[PDB]
Amino acid sequence: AFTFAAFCYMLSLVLCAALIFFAIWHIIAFDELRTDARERLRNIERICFLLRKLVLPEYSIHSLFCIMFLCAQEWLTLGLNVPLLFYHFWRYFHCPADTLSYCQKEAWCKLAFYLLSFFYYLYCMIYTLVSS
Amino acid sequence: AFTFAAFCYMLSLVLCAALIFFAIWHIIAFDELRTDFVHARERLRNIERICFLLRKLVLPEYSIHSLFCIMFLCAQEWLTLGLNVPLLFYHFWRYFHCNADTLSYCQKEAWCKLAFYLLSFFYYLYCMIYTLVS
Amino acid sequence: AFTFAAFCYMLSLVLCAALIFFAIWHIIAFDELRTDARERLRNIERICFLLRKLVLPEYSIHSLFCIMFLCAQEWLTLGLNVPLLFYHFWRYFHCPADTLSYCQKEAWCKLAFYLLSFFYYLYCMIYTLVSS
Amino acid sequence: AFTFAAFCYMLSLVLCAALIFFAIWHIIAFDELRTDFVHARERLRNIERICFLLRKLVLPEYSIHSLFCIMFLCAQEWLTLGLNVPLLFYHFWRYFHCNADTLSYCQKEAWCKLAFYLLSFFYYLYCMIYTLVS
Amino acid sequence: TVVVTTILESPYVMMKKNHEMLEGNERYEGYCVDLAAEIAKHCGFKYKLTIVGDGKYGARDADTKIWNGMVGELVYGKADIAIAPLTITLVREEVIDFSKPFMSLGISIMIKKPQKSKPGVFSFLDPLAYEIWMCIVFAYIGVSVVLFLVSRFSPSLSGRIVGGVWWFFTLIIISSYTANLAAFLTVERMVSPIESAEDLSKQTEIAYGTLDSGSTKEFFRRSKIAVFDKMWTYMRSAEPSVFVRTTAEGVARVRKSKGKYAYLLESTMNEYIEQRKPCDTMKVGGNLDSKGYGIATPKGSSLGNAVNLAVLKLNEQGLLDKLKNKWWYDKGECGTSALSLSNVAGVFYILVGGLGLAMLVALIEFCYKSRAEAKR
Amino acid sequence: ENKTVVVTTILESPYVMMKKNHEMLEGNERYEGYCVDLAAEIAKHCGFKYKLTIVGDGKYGARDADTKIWNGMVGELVYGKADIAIAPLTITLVREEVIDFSKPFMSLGISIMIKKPQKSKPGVFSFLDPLAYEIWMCIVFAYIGVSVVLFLVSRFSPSLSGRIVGGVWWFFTLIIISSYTANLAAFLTVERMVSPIESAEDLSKQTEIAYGTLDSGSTKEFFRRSKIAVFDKMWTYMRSAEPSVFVRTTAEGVARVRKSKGKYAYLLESTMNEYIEQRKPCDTMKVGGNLDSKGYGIATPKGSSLGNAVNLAVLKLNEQGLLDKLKNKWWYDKGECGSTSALSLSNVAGVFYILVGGLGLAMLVALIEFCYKSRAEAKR
Amino acid sequence: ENKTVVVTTILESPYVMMKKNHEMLEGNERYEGYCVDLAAEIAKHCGFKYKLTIVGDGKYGARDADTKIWNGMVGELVYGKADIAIAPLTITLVREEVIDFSKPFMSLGISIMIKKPQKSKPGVFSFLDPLAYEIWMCIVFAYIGVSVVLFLVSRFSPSLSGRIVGGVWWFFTLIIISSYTANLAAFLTVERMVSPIESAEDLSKQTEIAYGTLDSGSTKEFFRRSKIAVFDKMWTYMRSAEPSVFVRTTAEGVARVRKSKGKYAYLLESTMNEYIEQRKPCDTMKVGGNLDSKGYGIATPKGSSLGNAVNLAVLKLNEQGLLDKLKNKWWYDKGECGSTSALSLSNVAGVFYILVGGLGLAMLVALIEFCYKSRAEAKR
Amino acid sequence: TVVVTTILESPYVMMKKNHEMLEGNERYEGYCVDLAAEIAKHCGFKYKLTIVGDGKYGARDADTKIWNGMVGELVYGKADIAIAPLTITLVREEVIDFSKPFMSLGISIMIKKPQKSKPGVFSFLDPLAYEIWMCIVFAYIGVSVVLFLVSRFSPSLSGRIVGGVWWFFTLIIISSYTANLAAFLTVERMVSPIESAEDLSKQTEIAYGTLDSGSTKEFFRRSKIAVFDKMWTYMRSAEPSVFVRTTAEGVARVRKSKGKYAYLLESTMNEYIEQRKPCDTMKVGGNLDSKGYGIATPKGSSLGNAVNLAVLKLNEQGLLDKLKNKWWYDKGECGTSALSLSNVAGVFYILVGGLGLAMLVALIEFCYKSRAEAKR
Repeated sequence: AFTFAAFCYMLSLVLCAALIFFAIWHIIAFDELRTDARERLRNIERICFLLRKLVLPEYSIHSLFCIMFLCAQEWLTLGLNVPLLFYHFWRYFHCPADTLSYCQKEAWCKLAFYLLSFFYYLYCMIYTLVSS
Repeated sequence: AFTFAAFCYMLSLVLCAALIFFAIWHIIAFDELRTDFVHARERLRNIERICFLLRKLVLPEYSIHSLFCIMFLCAQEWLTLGLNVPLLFYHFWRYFHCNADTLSYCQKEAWCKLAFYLLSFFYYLYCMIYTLVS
Repeated sequence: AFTFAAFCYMLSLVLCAALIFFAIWHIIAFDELRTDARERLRNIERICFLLRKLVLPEYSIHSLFCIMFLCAQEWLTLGLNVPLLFYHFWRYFHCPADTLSYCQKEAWCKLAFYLLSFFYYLYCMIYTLVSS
Repeated sequence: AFTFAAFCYMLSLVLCAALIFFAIWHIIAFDELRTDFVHARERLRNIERICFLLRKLVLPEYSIHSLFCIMFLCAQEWLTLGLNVPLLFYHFWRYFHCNADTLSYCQKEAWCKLAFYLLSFFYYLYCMIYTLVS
Repeated sequence: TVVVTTILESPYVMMKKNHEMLEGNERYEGYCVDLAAEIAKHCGFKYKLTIVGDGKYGARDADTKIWNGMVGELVYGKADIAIAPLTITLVREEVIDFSKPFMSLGISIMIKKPQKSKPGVFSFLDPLAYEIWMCIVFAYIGVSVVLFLVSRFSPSLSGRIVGGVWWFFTLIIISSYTANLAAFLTVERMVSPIESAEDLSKQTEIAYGTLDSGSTKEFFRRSKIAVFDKMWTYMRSAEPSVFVRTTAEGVARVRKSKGKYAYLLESTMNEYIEQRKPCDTMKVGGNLDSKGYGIATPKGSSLGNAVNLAVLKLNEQGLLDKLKNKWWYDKGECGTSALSLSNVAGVFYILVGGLGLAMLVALIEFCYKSRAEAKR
Repeated sequence: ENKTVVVTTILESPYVMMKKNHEMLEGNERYEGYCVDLAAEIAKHCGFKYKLTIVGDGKYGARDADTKIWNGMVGELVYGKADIAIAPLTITLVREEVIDFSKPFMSLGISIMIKKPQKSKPGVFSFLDPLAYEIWMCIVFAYIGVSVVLFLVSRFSPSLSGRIVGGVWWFFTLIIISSYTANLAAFLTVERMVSPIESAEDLSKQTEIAYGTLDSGSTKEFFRRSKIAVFDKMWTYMRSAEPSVFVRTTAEGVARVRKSKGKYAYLLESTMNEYIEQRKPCDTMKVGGNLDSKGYGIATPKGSSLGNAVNLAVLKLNEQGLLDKLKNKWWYDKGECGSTSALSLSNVAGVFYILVGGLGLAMLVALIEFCYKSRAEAKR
Repeated sequence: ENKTVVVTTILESPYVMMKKNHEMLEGNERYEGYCVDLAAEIAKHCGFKYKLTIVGDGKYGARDADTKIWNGMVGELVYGKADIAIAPLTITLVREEVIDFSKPFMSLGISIMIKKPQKSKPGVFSFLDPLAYEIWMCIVFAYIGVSVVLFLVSRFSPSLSGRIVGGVWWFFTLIIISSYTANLAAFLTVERMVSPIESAEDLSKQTEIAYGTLDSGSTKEFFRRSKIAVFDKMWTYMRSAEPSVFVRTTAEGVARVRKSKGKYAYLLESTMNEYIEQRKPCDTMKVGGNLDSKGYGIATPKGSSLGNAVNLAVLKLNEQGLLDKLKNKWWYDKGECGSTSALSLSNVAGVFYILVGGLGLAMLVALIEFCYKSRAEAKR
Repeated sequence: TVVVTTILESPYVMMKKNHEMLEGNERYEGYCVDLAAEIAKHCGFKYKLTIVGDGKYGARDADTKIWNGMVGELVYGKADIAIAPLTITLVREEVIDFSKPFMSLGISIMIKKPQKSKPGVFSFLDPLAYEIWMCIVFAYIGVSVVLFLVSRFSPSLSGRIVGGVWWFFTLIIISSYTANLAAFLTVERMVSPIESAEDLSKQTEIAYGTLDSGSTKEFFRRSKIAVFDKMWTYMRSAEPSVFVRTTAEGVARVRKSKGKYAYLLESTMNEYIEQRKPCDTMKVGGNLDSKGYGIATPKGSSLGNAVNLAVLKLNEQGLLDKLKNKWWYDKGECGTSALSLSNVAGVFYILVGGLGLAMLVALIEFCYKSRAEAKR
């Protein structure tokens, strides 16, 4: 009924519920910066600082998801998740930081990916719970 | 003879004692301000300090009262909760309802509030007594 | 062999072992101030601050000793200790702070008192340990 | 087959790995300073920073080595402790024994020290092996 | 044949389930039944197991010295032998011939076996000794004092070892408390403070009484001994009257007085009741006095000596004990939980007390600090 | 040659059973079972064709206390109505004085049957059983009250109150965790040191589990005529049954022991016990070794010639393992079924449930706080 | 009048004993004991002066399988050498066929004697017993190593390393405290559910505690002639003794059970057991109720006239409580002696010892640091 | 009288301690002794308990079909009856007349009772399920992640409830682990994975063998059944040769091979050994085959039928079982600790591993941070 995999799915679900709002706030910050003296400079630089800050969390939780789904013998979800891992790796290698288009497109794609992984985890947990 | 309600009631007694103390302090501060209404800048800074303490002593009210009501609920009590409800209604009303003229009402309110809590205190004790032996 | 009183005596002993050095440092600070611009003012005011600071500890530990010896049914030691309690109370009421003579005399008397209470506690604990 | 000495030995392996890293870093810093011996004030501030890090990396040496020796003692070992003792003697000697000329010796010392620790590392492992199966 | 007078008392004389559907010695059953059976097997005679008229054991009238009971039957020829639980006394032996006791007994104490004691408010401290609790408290406050002294008396290398030793200490304390409490809750050993009559004499929390009138009551009236004199003083000087009307009345009184009453009766009947369901009784201590049940026979007879020898041969052969184990123990019918708040209420009391104390302390501290700051 | 040797038997399963379509078959092929293959092998050995028959009275054999007549297959043999019996016939003394039993083709005895302990289903929130919820609610509200009081104290007095609340909370949590741990350890230990059964004595001593038998038969007769202490005590107990432990049919005992949870046991021939254990619902099991020792054997008239050959064949088959083969076939191959200590997550699920619930609630609170802060500070 | 009634007795304590200065006293005043006051009361009742005497053979009485002669006081009575016996004489059948025993003035039986469990002395550092010191040292050095590593990490990297060391230390301390607690609970529980003894069966079942008797006497004779299961098993055990459980003298049994820790028990008349329990070193106790039932009685010739009066007097005294008085006098008033579950500090002393040691060491370190800091900073 | 040929094997035929000091039937003792005693009490005859010459049970020679053993005695008139543990077989019944089995038995498995298993490196995890451990680990790291996310994704009212629920969780986890470990350490239930021969056939960790030659070995050569065919294949195809020389040799081999060997022998002898000290053995599973011991008598005699009826009357009277319980169980001789490091070594391994890992991580973090700061 539990099988220890429903727990990994619950945890990933709770974290993606935050990631979706995180990506939404990225999109809204991009819409704000789309406006393109000290007032605007600060009002944009503070948001840019909040952005440049929240980068380690995504990598951390993605590594967490992959590690968990690897230790739970669930290789399907790991295969679904590794593409974003390689994407984050290449980003760390070379990330643009002109840059607005790439940023908003990556944000939208990652948002859709997280929103779909939400339902994927939900359905997988539901299936695992009633697999008696 | 514990009922699980004796614990809630004594906790409420403690928190209500603190709340009565805070209400008395608020009444005294409002009286001091009424009396008050570079020594001028000194008195201005003093009313600033008192207003700062007041603003700092707002969240505790809501906290303790919400705790009282939720614990009364979780303890299956229904004759006391209903009596604390109007105060929670007034508190939530204060937001979308709300210095030379404000005090003209504030004091009154505070005073009455104190009385209420005071009464509540007694009553709580009463309950736990009638709830501690049965 | 233990009777829970040897423990109170051990604790009081460990605290008086610090009090004796504390009083010794008081006496030495008094000897220093006996010398009676910014150099001397600071070199004396820092020590005076250290002095005015370490007042709560003595009262705290004396209250601790009295409370313990009261809860251990040892009324003799409590009777020996209450005089210093009343002394500290009157000091808090009115303490001089010209003042050198009173300070050094009180320091010497309290030092002798603590040094004798050391041996008293030691002998009492030794007696309690072999009271089998 | 644990002996209580395998734990001490592996702990020593870990601490010695950290110590080897620190010694290599010290050698590299001394080499950088030898090479170095408002860009002038910049280099002065840089050697100040490196000296600050050095002074910060002195207590750990004594700490880990004293821990090694005391744990070797508490584990009834007598053939290794005696080998770490000379280093503790040298450390305690450094106080009442001790930049353009100091390095002329410092480097050497550091280098040799590293070697020693390195050897020690191996040896420790060796011991735990011969102590982990018997 | 022979006339065997007896009386209906279990497990000595009992009517089988088919008593009405049978007309013979097979009607009755019990200890004395098999006893007489073996006595006949030894002496080889005939016997008809009759019953006494007045349904009594034996005594005399102080106005006409007439013997009522089996004693009257054996004295006045109405019977030939009385195989019954007849107590051996001086008066009875002056007139008839008793045999050596086949069943020795004495007064004994019946109570209700210890039921689960009420939890008790401050019971969670039972696993550890009081002194240990006080030592723990003072150790905690002393450690706090030292931590305070290593902050103002010095700017750590002192708080480190202190924290470590405190960790060790609290670890061992938690472990000891948990282990002892688990041992307490697992086995649940039950004991009462009454292992003798001296304990009852030393206390008055529980009461004790006897049959309204009988050999036990008279023995207690007499028996000018410290303990029994004290017990007679108590029972006579006590309201409500501890005495009862019959055996079953006192038994029930003990059964409805879980921790109040204790009956005194023949040890044999005590064991009998203890072995009969509901199994809510127990015999405690040892026999106060020493008496014996023995066969009876007129002052002059022919089966007296034979019966004595038979009783001795049985007692030495390992038979009477077998019959007793059968009619008392073999026949004997009398062959974890969760934890409630009442067990830990003291913890919450202490918590609320310390909490209100801290609140009051903070209130006065504020009223002093802010007052001194504003007014000055 | 021969004269179609008669073979009287009985309809007891799995010894002899009617095929699914016996209404469209011949006698020898009509029935099927252990005894059938046994008779086939006996014929193959002695070399003779036979004709099977069932006993009218549906019994084995006994002597009526009035007529002193032998009924069942015993009578069919003694009275010429039968030539040989290949049914399970408990060898006995009275039954041997009139016929010539063969050697035991199947040894057995009296054995026990109970409910297979497959009852293991832990509640989701079973970890709250050690102590009542009346305490869990107190614990929760004490936590929140202590947090509230610390907040108040260190808010309006920015110590001593903090130190004393910390000490009292230390004491409280100490006692609480220790009480929970100790009661849980008691539960586990008690549940651990309970050996269900390993023998009759395990039942003779205890009383919670009642053991019963058939109304009247060889079992109760063996118990009455027993001179053993354990069996004597068990017979005394059954005689002291309240309610009745006995039954008038084995199926009744089976049904009531399946209905009972674990407090009833049934005594019977080990053979039927095994056959049942290998039948649906497969909820019973045989544990204790056979108490007595007896055996079934082939019967034949006291003055018949078959005796020698049939005994020789029985021994030959017992030595060749053919009887073991037929047993493994009709008891296990034909079976309706094939044949820990640590804590499983099922006992702790609620813990992780509430954990994740709290984590999600905290994330929600953090998100709404971040919004209500940033939006209400930066712009409005 | 009378003829100075002879009274043959035996020198068994406390029944009859020689006063401290018997060498300077008369016969009746020379001896003293229960039986002496009993004879005094008997004389007061029947009204006759008596003369005491001891038995030559130092025995009670028995029949030799060759001479069929009565020895001891029994013979002294049957052969006119004695008029009456006021010594403890176990009533028996063979002994009753020749004399007229009185009624039992003292009932008794067979009982058990063991070592009083006064062995309770806990070591100072007994709280380390649950697990070897080899683990305590590892724990200490692990604590110091973890502290050192945290220091290093958060010193040269002012995190992640801190988080992982915190997690691993959490795991470690969890398992360690849990292991200690569990092993301690096992110790306590095991030590708790051990009922020493409450009856013979408690010995018949177990084997650790060996039970022995005298070499040969009424006890072993009762055991051999016993038809009880428990006593039969105990007799089989004693017959299977390895080494020998029997002894040739009660003092030997007493000495060896006092030497043994708790694994030996001695069976004997309850009377002597009580007298011993009320004697030095007062290290023994009687627990189990009397197994058998017998009684001592006054003897007299089969054709004597005293029988009636002496039986009447014995019953009169048993009813008046005089015998109970003499028992309470010679067993308790004359006694060489008068007559829990929680944890005591003695089990935890070392904890507080090391605590105070660490506190003092910390105070010393703080003082030396304060000095080396202030002195070396302010002035030099 | 009658000639009673037997053979010396316990507990059937045994010499009393005073065998040399006695000349008569009192010399011998055991099961078959009392058996013949009761047989004579039933039939009322005379008998002299002699002994066999060759010290064997019975068999024939394939070169001269000569019967050696008690069989030869009964066949060649050397004896009149053989009350011995003689196995009933086809060959023997073709020549003589056996009685109904008085003692049924079969092959059985003897091993050494489970000794305290080696602690095991990672044994401290046994109290809890593996999945629970992984769930705990991932819960810890997830909680840490959330605590991290409530500090940078927000400036607490979030860390409060998180800390509280984590407190609850860790509390319950500690308690569960402690309780289960205490239950494990208190009772110490011991079990082996071998409750049958199928288990042995399914594994090879331990070996099993039989007497170098005998009825058991031949039965295993034959018995073309899956399990026994596999076992014969194993025992024949295995080095060293599992077979032994005699019973005691295999017994000792099992006694010195705590977890390696398991002997196959008659269940009766197995129980006998199991009841004889040092008590380091046990019989497992159930009888593989089914055989019986029965009296013997020549093809033509007079006491054959009487002996059969006597055996049946005894088996039905409750006597053979009594003699067996006496000579096996009544006579049977076979009527907490601290904690060592080996039980928790895995904890220290894990600790040191995580510690070195943290150290290396810190080293690389420093080499990166300081490098980036100085070089840039």
